[PDB]
Amino acid sequence: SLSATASQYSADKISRSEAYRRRRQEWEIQRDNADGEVKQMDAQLESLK
Amino acid sequence: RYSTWGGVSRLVYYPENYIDPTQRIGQTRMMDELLENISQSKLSRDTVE
Amino acid sequence: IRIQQRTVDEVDADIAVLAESRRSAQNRLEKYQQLYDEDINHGEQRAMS
Amino acid sequence: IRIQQRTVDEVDADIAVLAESRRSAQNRLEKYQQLYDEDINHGEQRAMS
Repeated sequence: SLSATASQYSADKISRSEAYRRRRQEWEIQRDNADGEVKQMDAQLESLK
Repeated sequence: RYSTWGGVSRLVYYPENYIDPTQRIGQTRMMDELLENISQSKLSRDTVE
Repeated sequence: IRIQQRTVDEVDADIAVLAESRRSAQNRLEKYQQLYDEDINHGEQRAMS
Repeated sequence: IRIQQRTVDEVDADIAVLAESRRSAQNRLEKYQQLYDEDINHGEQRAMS
């Protein structure tokens, strides 16, 4: 029973850890999308002037 | 298949291309326990110790 | 001449619209960059341990 | 002639805007392709077992 309880606690630790990692990966895509927005709008400024 | 035939033939000559330092046939239970204990994303020097 | 001058004033106003869009886009870039770099904060790291 | 030459330069700038847009779209394609191919990473697989 103690072995089962320890296994469940370890599983929660690893599961939550990987959830934070996938959360960071989504943040990286959001950052890259925002970087493209600024670069795209700076190219539009050249067209406007 | 040419892909799978080449994979098994190269294993004898270049096994280092397939060695994984985290999994190996024959890994001890105590080694599996060690991998679980350092499966988080924030590994301090003291945590690994 | 007066009509065409108003056309010049309109594209100047359209440049101002682009500036506001870029200002908001820059804020998204900075916010997501800060989240990505910080990654796992001290509170989340404490809970996992 | 000078005014119409500016029109040619304007569509050249609009082509440059499209190039920046495609750069962000291509990056999104690669990021999600890598995530889809990777699927379940070793950490998540370890927790489930």
